[PDB]
Amino acid sequence: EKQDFVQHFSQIVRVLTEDEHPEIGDAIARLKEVLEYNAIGGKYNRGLTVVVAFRELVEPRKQDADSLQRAWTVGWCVELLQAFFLVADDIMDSSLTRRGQICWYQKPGVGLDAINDANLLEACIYRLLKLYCREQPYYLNLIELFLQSSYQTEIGQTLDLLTAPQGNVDLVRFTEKRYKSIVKYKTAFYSFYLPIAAAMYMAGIDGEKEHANAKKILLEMGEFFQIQDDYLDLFGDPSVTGKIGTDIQDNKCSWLVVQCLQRATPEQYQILKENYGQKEAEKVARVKALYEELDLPAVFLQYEEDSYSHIMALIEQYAAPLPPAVFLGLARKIYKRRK
Amino acid sequence: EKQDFVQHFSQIVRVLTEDEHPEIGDAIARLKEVLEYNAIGGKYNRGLTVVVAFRELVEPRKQDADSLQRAWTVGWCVELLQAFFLVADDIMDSSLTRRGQICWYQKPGVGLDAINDANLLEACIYRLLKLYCREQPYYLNLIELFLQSSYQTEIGQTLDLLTAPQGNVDLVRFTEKRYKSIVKYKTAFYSFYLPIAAAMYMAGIDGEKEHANAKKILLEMGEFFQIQDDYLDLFGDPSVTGKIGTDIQDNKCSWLVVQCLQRATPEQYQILKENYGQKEAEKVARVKALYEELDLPAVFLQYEEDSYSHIMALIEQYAAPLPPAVFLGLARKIYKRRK
Ligand SMILES: O=P(O)(O)C(O)(Cn1ccnc1)P(=O)(O)O
Ligand SMILES: O=P(O)(O)C(O)(Cn1ccnc1)P(=O)(O)O
Ligand SMILES: C=C(C)CCOP(=O)(O)OP(=O)(O)O
Ligand SMILES: C=C(C)CCOP(=O)(O)OP(=O)(O)O
Ligand SMILES: [Mg+2]
Ligand SMILES: [Mg+2]
Ligand SMILES: [Mg+2]
Ligand SMILES: [Mg+2]
Ligand SMILES: [Mg+2]
Ligand SMILES: [Mg+2]
Repeated sequence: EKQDFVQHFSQIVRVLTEDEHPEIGDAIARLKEVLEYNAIGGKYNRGLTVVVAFRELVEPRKQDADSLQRAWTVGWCVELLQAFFLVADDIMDSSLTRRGQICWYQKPGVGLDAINDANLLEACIYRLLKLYCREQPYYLNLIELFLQSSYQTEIGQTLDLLTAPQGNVDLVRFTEKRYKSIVKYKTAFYSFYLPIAAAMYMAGIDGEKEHANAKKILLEMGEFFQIQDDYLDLFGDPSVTGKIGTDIQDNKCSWLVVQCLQRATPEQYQILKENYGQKEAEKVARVKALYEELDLPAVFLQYEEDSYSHIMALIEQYAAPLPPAVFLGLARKIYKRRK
Repeated sequence: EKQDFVQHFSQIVRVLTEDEHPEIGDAIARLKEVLEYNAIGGKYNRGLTVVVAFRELVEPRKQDADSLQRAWTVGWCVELLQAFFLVADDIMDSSLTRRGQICWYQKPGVGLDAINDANLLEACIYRLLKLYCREQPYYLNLIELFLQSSYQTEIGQTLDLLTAPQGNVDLVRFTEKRYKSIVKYKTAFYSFYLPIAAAMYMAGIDGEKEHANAKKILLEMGEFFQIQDDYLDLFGDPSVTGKIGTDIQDNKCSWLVVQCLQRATPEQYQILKENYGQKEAEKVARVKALYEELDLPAVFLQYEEDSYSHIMALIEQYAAPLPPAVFLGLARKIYKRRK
C-alpha cells in the first residue's frame, strides 16, 4: 500500500512543477526542493488513510483510474498540510531534527525563509484540489474541510504556545481539562478526522450524523496519538522517532507534566517549578528523574491500554453504517507505536 | 469613506471572537490582540478599493444593507491577507517597525510565535467568507481568487528571498527582467488585482476578457507601487512611512540597485560589490552615496511620471465596459505618495 502511495509523489511534484512561466523557474525549483525535504520521510498514516478508506467505501466497479488518482492526490494533500505545519512547528519549538534529518529551517542557507516555504506547501493543497477535483460534486466540501482543519489546528497551536511561555513558570495551567482542549484542536482534527472525512466526501457521504459519528471516534483517537507523542518526546529513541525532544525545555503542557502534577507532593511540585521550562540540561535531567521516580512510564502504559479499549468501544458504537475496518486499520496502526 | 470602512472592524472582531467553546477562550483572546495590532494602522487602500469599486459597479437599488455588509467584510478579508503577509515578511526581512510601531515579532513575549499568528490571520479570511457569502453565487469564485492570490504572492516572495541571499554576492541577478517578475508575483496580484476582482465577482462580473482586462491595468499599477515602495525604503521618512528600511542590508533586488547597475562604471560596480548586502552601517551609507551620486532620485521621479502616463493610457484602452473612475481612484491615490 505504502509503496504505491509513496510512488505517486513524483506525479504530484511533476504537476506542481509543470507550472513552467519560465520567469518563476527558480521559485519552482525551490518549491520542488521544499516538497522533497519536507513531505517525504514520515509514516504517511494520514495520506494512506485517505486511500485505504476510499477503497473501502467505494464499490470497486466505480474505482476507475481517474478516481483512484484523485484519492492518491487528496492523500498527498493531507501529507502537505502536515508538512506545512511541521516546518512551522519546528521553528516555534526550536527543534533540531525531523524524520531523521535536520529540521529544514536549520539547514544552512534556509533559516527563517522556511516560513514562506511552509505557506507555499499549504497553497499546493488548493492547487492540487483545483487541478484534480474541480469538476467533482465534492469539490467545495473538500476545500471547506481543508480550510476548517487548518483553522482548528492554528487555534490549538495558539493554545499550545500560550500555555508554554519561554521565561515564565506556568504549572498552574497544566491541567487535564486544558491538555484535552489543546490536543483536540492542535492534533485530532487534522491527523484523524480530516483524512477519513476527505474520503467520505469523495464516496458521496456528507450526512451530518455520519460525519459527527466518525468525529466521535477519530477525535478520541487523536487525543491518544498526541499522548503517545508526548511520551516519545522524553522516553523515545531519537534514532527511531527521527526527532530530538524539546517539551520540558519549551515549557510545554505535555501529558507527562499534567500527570506529574496530579501525583506530586508539594516538595515534588517545587522540584518541577525550579527545573521545568528551561534549557539547562541538568534541570531537564532532574525533571525526567522525577518522572521515572513517579512511575509515569507505567502510568502511560496503563492509560494506553484503557484508552485503546474505550476507542474500540466507540467503534462498536459509532462505526455503522461504515465498515469497522476503516477505523480498526488506523487504530491498530498507531497502537503500541515507538515511532 | 475610510472612517466608515475602518469602523466595521469591531464587527469583524466580534464575529471571529463570538466563536466562544469557552475552552479555546485564551486562543481567541490571543487572536483578538493579533487582529488589532496587525490589521490596523495602514492606509487601507486594498479594503477600501473593494468597497468603492463595489458601489461603483452595483446599481444603488441593489445595494441593500446585507450586500454592503458583505462588501465591507470582503474588504477586510483583503486587509487580513495583507496582515498575514506583512507579519511573516517582517520576520524574514529582519525588520524593526511596521505602521509606526515595532513589528509584532519583536514584541517582547511574541517572538517566532508570530508565525502561527500570521497563519491564523489567513484562516480568518475563509471564516469570514463562509459566514457572510456562503449562500452567494460568487462564493467559490471569491475562495479560489483569495487562494490563487496567496499562492502567487508566495511564489513572488520565494523569488524575492532566493535572489537576496544573506552572506552571498548576487549583483548578477539584479536585472530589470528579474525585478519585473518578482514584483508581478509578490505585490501586483494581491494588492491591485485581487481587490477589484473581488468586487467584480460580487457585482456578477466573471467574464474572462473582463478579468484579463482589469488585470492588464492593475498588474502594471502593482509594478509601479512596488517601485515606489523600494524608493521609500531608502529615501523615505520612517516617521512618515512608519517603517525602517532594510533592502540594502538584506541584499534585495530593489528597483534602485537594478537601476544603479545599468548606469554604473566598472569601479562603481565594485563599490556596490564590496558594500551591498551587509549589515555594516558605513557600507550601507556608501551605497546610498553611490545612489545619490548617480541621481537615482531624479531617475525615479522621471520613471514615476512616465509610468503614470502609460497607466492612464492602459485605462483608456482596457477600462471599458467598467467606469474609468474605478481605476482612476486607485491610481490617483498612490501617485506621488511619500507613505
Ligand atoms: O509535540 P508537538 O505538538 O509539537 C508535535 O507532535 C507536532 N504537532 C504539531 C501539531 N500537532 C502536533 P512534534 O512532536 O512533531 O513537534
Ligand atoms: O519591500 P517588501 O517587498 O518587503 C514590502 O513592500 C512588503 N511586501 C510583501 C510582499 N510584497 C511587498 P515592505 O516594504 O513592507 O517590507
Ligand atoms: C501530530 C503529531 C504527533 C505530529 C507528528 O505526526 P506523525 O507522528 O504522523 O509524523 P510523520 O509520520 O508525518 O513523520
Ligand atoms: C506591497 C507593499 C508595498 C507592502 C505595503 O503595502 P501598503 O504600503 O499598502 O501598506 P499598508 O497601508 O497596508 O500599511
Ligand atoms: Mg509544537
Ligand atoms: Mg513541536
Ligand atoms: Mg511532540
Ligand atoms: Mg520583503
Ligand atoms: Mg519586507
Ligand atoms: Mg519595501
